[PDB]
Amino acid sequence: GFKQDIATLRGDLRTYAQDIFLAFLNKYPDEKRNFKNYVGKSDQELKSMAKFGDHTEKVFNLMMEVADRATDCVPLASDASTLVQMKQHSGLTTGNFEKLFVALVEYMRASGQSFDSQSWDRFGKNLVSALSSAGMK
Ligand code: HEM
Repeated sequence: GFKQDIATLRGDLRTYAQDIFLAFLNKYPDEKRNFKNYVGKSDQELKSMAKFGDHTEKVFNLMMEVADRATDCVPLASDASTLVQMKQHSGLTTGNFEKLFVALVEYMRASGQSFDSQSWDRFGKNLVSALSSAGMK
């Protein structure tokens, strides 16, 4: 289930983080605007850069922490507060996060692994809920 999916993702964090990030950017190329150092590069070019892996790994690790602390796929308000206060997400609306988890679920379902895609859907929705309640437009 959801908790084993955290263990599975964390088992190959750097790998999963990139392939999911790429799935997200390729599904929503309009989101790539937010990542100006990644514009104009293919999936392989990005993977070959050390900063791409470094950054995705950092993000995805925090995403797993938030998931691991979530109750029944409901993230802590104080974990949602952090993501809203982040000086990097300054812009960004709950739309962006919503889009992400669509790509995340779609990835898991296409993966072939026994991900509990439903729980990650439910987690993405409950986070998008917590983000607004934490002051995200
Ligand atoms: C759980 C979901 C998310 C987590 C945990 C998360 C986490 C983080 C973290 C930790 C950073 C800091 C990067 C660094 O210092 O290297 C960051 C930066 C950033 N995040 Fe997120 N993020 C999430 C969702 C999103 C979404 C949906 C977007 C929008 C598409 C986004 C866009 C960014 C951007 C633009 C930065 C700036 C990083 C940079 O330019 O170096 N994030 N994120």
